[PDB]
Amino acid sequence: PSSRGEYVVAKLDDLINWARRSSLWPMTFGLACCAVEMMHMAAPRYDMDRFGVVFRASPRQSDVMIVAGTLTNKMAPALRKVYDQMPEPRYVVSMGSCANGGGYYHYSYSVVRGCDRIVPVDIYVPGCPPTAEALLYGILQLQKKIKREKRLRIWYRR
Amino acid sequence: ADTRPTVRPRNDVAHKQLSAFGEYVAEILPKYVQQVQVSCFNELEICIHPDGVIPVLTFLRDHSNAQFKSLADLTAVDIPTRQNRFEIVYNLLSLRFNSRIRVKTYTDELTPIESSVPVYKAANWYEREIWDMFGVFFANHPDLRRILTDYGFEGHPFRKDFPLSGYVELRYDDEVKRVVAEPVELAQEFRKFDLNSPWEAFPAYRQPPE
Amino acid sequence: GVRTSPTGEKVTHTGQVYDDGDYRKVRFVGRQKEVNENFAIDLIAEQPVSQVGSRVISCDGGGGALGHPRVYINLDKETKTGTCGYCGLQFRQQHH
Amino acid sequence: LHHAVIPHGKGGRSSVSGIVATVFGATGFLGRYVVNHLGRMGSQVIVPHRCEPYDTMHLRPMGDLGQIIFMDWNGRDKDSIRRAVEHSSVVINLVGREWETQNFDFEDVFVKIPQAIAQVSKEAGVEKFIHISHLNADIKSSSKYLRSKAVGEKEVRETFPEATIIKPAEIFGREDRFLNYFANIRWFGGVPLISLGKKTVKQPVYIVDVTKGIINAIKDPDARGKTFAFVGPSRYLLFDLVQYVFAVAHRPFLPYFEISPFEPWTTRDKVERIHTTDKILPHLPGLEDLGVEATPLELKAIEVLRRHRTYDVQPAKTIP
Amino acid sequence: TYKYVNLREPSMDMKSVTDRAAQTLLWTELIRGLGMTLSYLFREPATINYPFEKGPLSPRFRGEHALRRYPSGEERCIACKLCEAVCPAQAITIEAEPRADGSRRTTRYDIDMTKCIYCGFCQEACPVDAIVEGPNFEFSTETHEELLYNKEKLLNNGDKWEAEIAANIQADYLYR
Amino acid sequence: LVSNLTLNFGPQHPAAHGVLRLVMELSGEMVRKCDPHIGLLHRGTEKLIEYKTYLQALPYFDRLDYVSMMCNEQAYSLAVEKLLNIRPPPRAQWIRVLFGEITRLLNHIMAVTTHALDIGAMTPFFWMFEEREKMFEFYERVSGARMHAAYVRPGGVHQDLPLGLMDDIYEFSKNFSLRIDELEEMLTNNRIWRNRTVDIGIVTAEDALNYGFSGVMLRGSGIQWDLRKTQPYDVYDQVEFDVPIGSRGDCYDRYLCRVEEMRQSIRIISQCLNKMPPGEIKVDDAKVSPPKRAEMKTSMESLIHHFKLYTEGYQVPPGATYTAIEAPKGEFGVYLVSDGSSRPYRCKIKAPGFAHLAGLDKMSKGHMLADVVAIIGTQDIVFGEVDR
Amino acid sequence: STSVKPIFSRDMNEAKRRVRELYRAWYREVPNTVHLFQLDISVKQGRDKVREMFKKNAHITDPRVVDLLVIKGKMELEETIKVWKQRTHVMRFFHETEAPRPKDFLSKFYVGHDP
Ligand SMILES: NC(=O)C1=CN([C@@H]2O[C@H](COP(=O)(O)OP(=O)(O)OC[C@H]3O[C@@H](n4cnc5c(N)ncnc54)[C@H](OP(=O)(O)O)[C@@H]3O)[C@@H](O)[C@H]2O)C=CC1
Ligand code: SF4
Ligand code: SF4
Ligand code: SF4
Ligand SMILES: [Zn+2]
Repeated sequence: PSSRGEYVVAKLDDLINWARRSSLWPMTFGLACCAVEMMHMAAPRYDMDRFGVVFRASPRQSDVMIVAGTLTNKMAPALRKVYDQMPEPRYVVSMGSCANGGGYYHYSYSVVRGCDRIVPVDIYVPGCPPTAEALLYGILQLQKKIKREKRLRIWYRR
Repeated sequence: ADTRPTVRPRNDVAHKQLSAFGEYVAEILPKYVQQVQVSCFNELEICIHPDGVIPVLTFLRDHSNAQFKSLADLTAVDIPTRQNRFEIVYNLLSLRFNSRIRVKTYTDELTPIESSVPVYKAANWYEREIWDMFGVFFANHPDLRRILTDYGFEGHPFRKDFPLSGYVELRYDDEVKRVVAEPVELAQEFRKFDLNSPWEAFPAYRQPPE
Repeated sequence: GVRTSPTGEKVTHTGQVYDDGDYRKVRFVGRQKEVNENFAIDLIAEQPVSQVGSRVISCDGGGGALGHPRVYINLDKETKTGTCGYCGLQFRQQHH
Repeated sequence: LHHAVIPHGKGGRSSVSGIVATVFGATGFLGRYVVNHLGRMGSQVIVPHRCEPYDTMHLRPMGDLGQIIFMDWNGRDKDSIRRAVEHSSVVINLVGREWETQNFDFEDVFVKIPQAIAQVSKEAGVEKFIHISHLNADIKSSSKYLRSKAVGEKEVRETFPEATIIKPAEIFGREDRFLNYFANIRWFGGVPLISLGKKTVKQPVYIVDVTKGIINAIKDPDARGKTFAFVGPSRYLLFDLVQYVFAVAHRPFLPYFEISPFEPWTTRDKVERIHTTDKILPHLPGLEDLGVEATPLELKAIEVLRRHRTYDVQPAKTIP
Repeated sequence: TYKYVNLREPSMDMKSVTDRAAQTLLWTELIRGLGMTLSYLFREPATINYPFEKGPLSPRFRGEHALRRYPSGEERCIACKLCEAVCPAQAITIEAEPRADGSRRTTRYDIDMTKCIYCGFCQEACPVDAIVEGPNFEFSTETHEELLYNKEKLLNNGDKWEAEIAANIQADYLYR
Repeated sequence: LVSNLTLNFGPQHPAAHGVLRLVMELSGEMVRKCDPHIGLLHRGTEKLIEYKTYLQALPYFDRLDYVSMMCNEQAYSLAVEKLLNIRPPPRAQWIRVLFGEITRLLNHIMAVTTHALDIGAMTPFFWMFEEREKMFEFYERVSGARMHAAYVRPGGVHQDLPLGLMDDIYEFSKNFSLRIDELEEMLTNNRIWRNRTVDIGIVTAEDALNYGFSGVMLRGSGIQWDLRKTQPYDVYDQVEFDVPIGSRGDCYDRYLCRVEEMRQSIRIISQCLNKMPPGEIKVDDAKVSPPKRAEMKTSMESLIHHFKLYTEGYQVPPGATYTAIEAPKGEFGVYLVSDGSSRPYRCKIKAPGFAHLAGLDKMSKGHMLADVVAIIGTQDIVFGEVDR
Repeated sequence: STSVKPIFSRDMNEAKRRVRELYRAWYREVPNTVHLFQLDISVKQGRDKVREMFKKNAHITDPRVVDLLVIKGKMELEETIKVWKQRTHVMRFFHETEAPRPKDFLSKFYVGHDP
C-alpha cells in the first residue's frame, strides 16, 4: 500500500484520542452539595461506568478531576497538591456555581471565587447543583473536546 | 387558641410556668442574676454577670428541679454600640421537664470568660468557634485554637466591623509554584442596598425619645 | 435595524459599538459578537393603532394573568395616541 | 491615551494597567513568566500559540476573566501575525528553538520570523516592540544559534527602529535548560562532556530579573530604541559552575547523546554555546538601568535543583 | 410511643442452639445475602440511554435564563429592577434609560451564571414574566467567560426557547 | 505516641459528605488520640445571612445539611414564623410534614448506604439511590429543583402540590418497604456487617447528654427523646408513629434505629396522604406572603405588597428565638435575632454534626484505625452543617 | 473604671516576661521550620521576620493587649511546630508576589487617588 506521513499521524492521533476518551477515570473532590449530584450520576439511572468512566479513581491514576462543591481558602492548597500529583494528560471539570466562580458565597472572605484561580479548567458545568444529567452532558462534552486534540499532528509539523 | 387563622395562638399556661421558674432561679442565685424576661412566644432568658457562668450553669444542670442536662448551643452576638460588645448566649435543654432556657452574659475584647467545659463537655468546640469568629478568649479551656478559619488568618470574621469579603484572597502563582495570598480586589463590588423603610412598623417596640 | 459601524462591527439595539481605537474589540477576533436581530423598538412600531369608542381603555398586554398589570389609559388628547407603559401598544378614540 | 487603556485600580488581578501585549513564544520558558507578570497587574495579553490548546492550559490561571486571549498563528503566514498584533500596544517576541527541526532552521526561527513579526507590527500601528536576542550573539561565532541571533537582531533594528532589543546571558530557573542541563545530562548515563572547562567564563541571570527587566522596558519610556544586556551579579568559571551545581544536587562530580527526532536533548550546537564566553559590552545598559537588581545564583539555585537532589554546601568562586 | 430495635433474648433450648450452630458453621445467612444479589442480576437495569433517552422533568424545572417578549415582539422587561433586588446571589446587574421612543427599557441586563443559584426568585418577583428560567439544562461551556450573559444572550435564549417556555408557563401559571 | 498519622480525606472518595482532615496518634493498630480539623467547607454562611433579607437568606438553609434540604428550610421557617407571630395554614403544615418525612427517607438512605459503602458493602448504595432518584422527582415536581427546593418558606410553601403528585408519592411508598427489606437481607443479620458495627463506638447515656448529642445518637443509648413527640411543631401531634430505641449504644443499634426510622417515615407518609386537607398553602396575609400573580396584576394593594415583599422584604419584630426541629441527623436549630428591620441581625445555626464530630475522640478511644471509619459513618456527618 | 479582669499578666513586667519566652520558642524554631517546610529562605531571613513581627508591636503598654498578642503568637507557633500549616501558609509572611508599593508622595500621586 501507499500512505503519507500526514495520513499516518492523523490515524494514530484518532487511536490515542479514542482510547483516552473511552477510558476516563475521574477523581472527584466531593467538597459540598454538588458531590451528591455526582453520586447520582453514578447510580443506576445514568450509570457513568457504562461510558467507561469508573466510579472511583485514585488521584495518581486519575484522568480528570471533578471539582464538586465550594473551594474554601483552607482547602485550596490541598486541591492544587492533588492536581500536581495527577499524571498527564489531566483535565479539570468545574461543577456548579461554587466551583465555577464562587456562586452564592462569592462575596465570602473564606471562599475562592472560582477554582480557575487555582487550577486550569477545561469544562464548566453550570447549576446549583447541576442535575446528574447536566453533569453527564458535561463529561460527554469533555470526550468531544479530547476527540479534537491534535497532539501528534502538531508534533509532525514542529 | 382563637379562630384567627393567620395569627399564632398564645399559650398562657406556658408563660405562667416559665415566669414562676424565672423568679425561682433569681431567688436562688441573687448574687449573679441581673435580669429575667420571658418573651411573648414563651422563651425564658436569664441574664447574669459574667462571673456567675459556672455557678449558674452548674445549678441549672444539677438541681433536682432544673436538670438542664443538655447544652443545645453556645454562641456570641456582636453589638458594637454596647460597651461590652459581645453577648454570650447559652441555650440549654431539660429532658426531665421538657423545657428550654437561655442564659446570657457579656464581655469585651479584653475580658476573659470562664470556660463551661467543666459543666458541659459540649462547650469545648463551641468556645473554639466563639474565639475564632469573635475573638472572645475563654480562660481555663483545655485546647483553645482556631476551628473554622484558615491557618494564619488575621482577624475575627463574625465581628460587625470585619468586612464581608475580608482583606486577603488566595490564588495560585505559577512563578512561586504555590497558593499566594494577596490584597482582595473584586471585579464586581458587592452592592449595598438601603432597604429600611422610613416609616415605623411596630409601635409596641418604640423606644422613648432621647 | 442592524447597521454596521465603519470598522465593520454590528451595533446593538442599545446602540453600543466598540469605537475605532478600542482594544477591547480584540475579544471578537476569531469569534463573533452576539447581537439579537429582532429590535424591540422596530417591532412595536409595526403594530397598528387600536381605534376605540370610549375615553378610557384598559390594557393588560393580553393573556389575562400572563400579561402585565392592568393599566387604564386616557384618550382625551386628539393630537396623539395613547400608549401602554408596559407593552407599548397604542390606542386612539374613534372618529372622536 | 484612550479611555479604555487608562490605568485604574491598585495594580492587582482585577485592576487595569493599560498594557495590551501580544507575546509571541508565550508557551516557552521565558513566556510563562512574562505572561504571569503581565497578568498580575491586569494587562490584556494576547497569546498567539502554535501548539495544542492543551499545552497552553498553564497560562489560563495567570489572568483575570477575559485578560488572556489565545490565537492561532503561523510564522510563515503574515496575516495570522496581523490579527494578533492589530489591537496591541506592545509586541513582545520570545520565539526560539535550542535546536533545528526539519521545518524551521535557525535562520527561520531567528531571522525570517522575527523580521516578519516586526514588519507587521510597524504596519499595524504598534508602538513598542520588545525583541530578545543573546548576549553572546556574534556574526563570527561558530555556534549557528548565535550567528542567527546576530543577523535577526540586525533586521529588527532596521524594520522597527524604536524597538527595545534585550540581550540576556544564559538564563537559569526552575524550567531552564542551563542548570537543569548540568544536573541531568552531565550526570545520568554520562560523566561530564566538559571540553576544557577551565577556559570558559559564564555570567548567568535569574529568570525573574529578566522578566522584571522586560516589563519595566514596557513601562519605561526611555527604553525605546535602546539595546540592553542582562547579566548576573557574578562571573563564574564554567568548570566551577558545573561543580557547584553538582554539590547542590548531591551528585558526585568526576571531571570526564546523538541528536534525533522528538526533542534533541544535548546537541551539537548547544555544547558550542555552553562553551562560548559571556561577552562583556560595558556601553550597553543592563538591569541596573531598569530598576532591577540582578539576583545571586546561590540564592536561587537550591530552588532550581532541589528536585534532582536524591531523597553544609559551599559556594562557587567568582572571577573578578 | 417507642419500640425496642434490639432487645431480644436468644432461646437456650437445644433446637435453637443447634439452629445457630448450623448458621455459624454452614454460613446460612451469608448464602441468603448471595441470593438477594443473584435476584438483582436477573432484574432489569434502571439505566436509561442518555443522550438518546432523557430523565423526566416537569414544567416547573429551573434551568437556563432567558428574557421574553410580548406577542407583538416588544420586550416584556420594563427595567423595574425587582429581580436585581431579590436575587439572593446578586447575580443580576441592570442599567436602564428612556429608549428613543420614551419607553422604560434596560440598556444592560446581565446574569453572572456562575453566581446564580438557579433558585428562581427572579421569575417569582418579575411583574411582567420577562425573566424566566427555561427548560435547558445542557449549556456547559469550555471557558468561564462564556457563562457571563449580557442582554443579547438572554434575548437570544428567549428567541431560541420561547416555543417551549410559553407552553411550560401555560401549564403552571395557575399554580403560580 | 508511637506514631502520628495525619489522615486527610483531601483526595476524597465516593462519600460526598465533604472533606475531613483527621490527625491521629496510633499506638500500633489502636487509636490513642483523634483530632478532627474542620475548616475546609467553612463558607461564612452566618455572616452572609446578615446582608440578605429573610427571604433571600432561606436558600442558605438548603445548603447546610445538603441531604436534608427541606428539613433545614422548615427550621428556618418555624423560627421566622415564631418571630412574625403568624401561623401557616393547615394544608401547608401537612405538606411540610409530608416532605419532612420524604426528606428523612432521603437522609437515611444516604446515611446507611454510604456508611455501608465505606465498610466495603457497595451494592446497597446502588439499590437505594434508584429510590432517592425517584424521590428527587417529587422535589422537582413541586419546586422545580431536584435538591435545593427553596420550597418551605415562612408562612407555608411556595406553590401547591401539582395535580397527580400524591398518587405518585403513594405508588412510591407502596413499594418502598420491600426495598428496605432487601437492604436488611444484606446487612441486618450479616455476620461481617455485625462484626464491623456491634460494640463499636459505644456511647453511654450520661456522656451522650453532656456532650450535646441528639437524634439517633441519644436513642441508641436508650434515651427516650424525640422532638417530634415531646415538642411537636407542625401537625406531628396528629400522626401516630413509634420512636426506635437502642439498648447497647453501639453502631449496630444506631444502624437499626435509622432503618426503623425509615419504616416509621413510611408509616407517617401514609397518614399524610390520607389526611391531606384542602385550602390555601401560604398564610393569607400579604404583608408576609406574596399575593397570587393574578391578584398582583389586578389589585393595587397586591401590587404594592408584591413590590415591597420582593425588594425590602417583610420586617420582623425585634426579638430573639431558638427554634429546633428533629432533623434527620439530629436536633437542627437556629438562634435567630431580629433587630426589627427586614434583614436578620444574627443567625446562628446549630448543627447536630458539630457536636457529634467533636465527640469523635471520646468514641474512638480504644478502637482500631479501621473502626474510626465506622464511627464517623454512624454519626452521619455532613460538613455543610458542621462548618456552615 | 480602671479595674479590669486580667488575662494572664497583672502588670507589664509579667507580660514582658511571656513576650520574652515566646521569642525564645520562635527563635529556636526557624531552623527547624526552614527544613521541615523546605523553604527557600535562609534561617537569617526567617529570624529577621520574627524580629520584625515582634518589633511592630513595640508601643503596646496595656497588660491585657500583650497577653492576647502572646496568646495569638503561641497559637501561630503551635500550628508551625505541629506542621498543621503548609508551605504556603508559612511563606505568606514574606509577600513575595506583591509588587513594590511606593511610599513617597510623588509616587502615589502618579499611579492613583489612594491617599
Ligand atoms: N533561556 C535562555 O537561556 C535564553 C533565551 N533567549 C531567548 O529567549 C527566548 C525564549 O526563551 P525560551 O522561552 O527558553 O525558548 P523556549 O524554547 O522555551 O520557548 C520558545 C517559544 O517559541 C515558540 N516557537 C519555537 N519555534 C517556533 C516556531 N517555529 N513557530 C512558532 N512558535 C515557535 C515555542 O512555542 P511551541 O512550544 O508551541 O513550539 C515556545 O513557546 C528565545 O527567543 C531565546 O532565543 C536568549 C538568550 C538566553
Ligand atoms: S454550587 Fe450549589 S449545590 Fe453545588 S456546592 Fe455550591 S451551593 Fe451546593
Ligand atoms: S435564579 Fe435566583 S440566583 Fe439565579 S438570577 Fe434568578 S434570583 Fe438570582
Ligand atoms: S426582568 Fe422583570 S423584574 Fe427584572 S427588571 Fe425586567 S421587568 Fe423588572
Ligand atoms: Zn399593555
